[PDB]
Amino acid sequence: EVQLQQSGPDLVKPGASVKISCKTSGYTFTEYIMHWVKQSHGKSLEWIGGIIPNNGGTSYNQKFKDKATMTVDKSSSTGYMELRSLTSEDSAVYYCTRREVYNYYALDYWGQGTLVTVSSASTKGPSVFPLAPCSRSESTAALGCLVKDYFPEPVTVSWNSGALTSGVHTFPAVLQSSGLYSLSSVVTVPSSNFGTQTYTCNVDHKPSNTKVDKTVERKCCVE
Amino acid sequence: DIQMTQTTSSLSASLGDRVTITCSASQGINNYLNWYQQKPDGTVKLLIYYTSSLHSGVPSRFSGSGSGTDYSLTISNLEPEDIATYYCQQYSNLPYTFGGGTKLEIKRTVAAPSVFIFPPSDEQLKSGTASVVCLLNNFYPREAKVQWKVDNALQSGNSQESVTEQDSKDSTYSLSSTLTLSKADYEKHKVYACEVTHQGLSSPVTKSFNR
Repeated sequence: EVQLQQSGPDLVKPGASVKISCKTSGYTFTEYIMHWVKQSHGKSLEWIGGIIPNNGGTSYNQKFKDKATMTVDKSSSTGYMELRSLTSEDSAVYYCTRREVYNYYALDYWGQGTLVTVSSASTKGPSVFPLAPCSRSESTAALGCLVKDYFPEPVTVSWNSGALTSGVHTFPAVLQSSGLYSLSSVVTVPSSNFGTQTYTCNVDHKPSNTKVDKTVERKCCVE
Repeated sequence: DIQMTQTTSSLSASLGDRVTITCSASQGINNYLNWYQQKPDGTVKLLIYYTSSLHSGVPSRFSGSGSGTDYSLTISNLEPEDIATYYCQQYSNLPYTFGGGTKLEIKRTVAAPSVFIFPPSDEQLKSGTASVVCLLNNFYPREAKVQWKVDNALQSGNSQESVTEQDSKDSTYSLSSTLTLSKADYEKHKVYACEVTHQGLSSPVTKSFNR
């Protein structure tokens, strides 16, 4: 299987530089051109540039000639894009892509994207609180985790280390007046199945190196 | 450069309908036009290359058409997994440029939300803030009114809503409303109620707890 595996989210200061990696597997690295794409806020797509891994030759969008530098490491089958003199205009998701030739050129495989946030504000890890009802007998039960007061985006949330996926909703983050983010992740279960498991949310915030497990206590018993 | 224009950036369509997404170039691009699908999780896939060639693994309900400046992506019969933003991209000249995208809003049958209310945890309360959460699960359409009542006093200005992207299997939304109070304000009141109005509900549903 072809995979383009990008490096994690990064918070970086205005004026600094950041280097994003694209580790490729499942094909001969030197045989395909790699292209980079920026997606901002508005979800507008821009072509930044591309590199011939075989010889290191590059093509840049002139909008990015003073912003971006593309390189490869042939020995580790990895492309890199370094962005310099960062401003808040550089806050975006960055994709690496492979070009296929079918002179019919298309970007046939895409990395998962890397969210870069350019800010003077310091990182803060989330606090993770249980969402549990005050009490029970409906056809479904809900519980969740409140992932509060973090900066920057993003956080990832799983349930039961990825074993529970059905009926999970992880809300988009909202920016609070404090300038910190918050979201909830919830899961619903048919009432008849509720007792068949424990419910633990797994929260990852890479910019703060925060990893938290929170078991949401079901309260099954009565005296 | 060449500007790619997707004039319609939000497009409504019903399950099983034919859907057409349009793209126009500022000058002729000689069929050097590709279409991409971006799912709500940010993953991007190639659908169509050189105007009309289906990428292997793409369902035959997708086709591409056009020439010169004017190009279309057509979904013959819309499926729930097609919820996404669709982008055109020219490679006639450098720099490669992309349309602004077209996001689908899938129309399905009305479904009321199931409603849940969650109190704040002691773990949060001890640090001086209370978050109370109301969940509206798996509903359509998106329009919903969520009113907080504290001891039967209507609240204003102290809640924030978030909404999921439409589900890839059932085309529903889910919504949270979070009421944020100081610990002191939270402990001043007994009854916390979330009142939900929606097209699928014959009268509003209230979920509440007593502190």
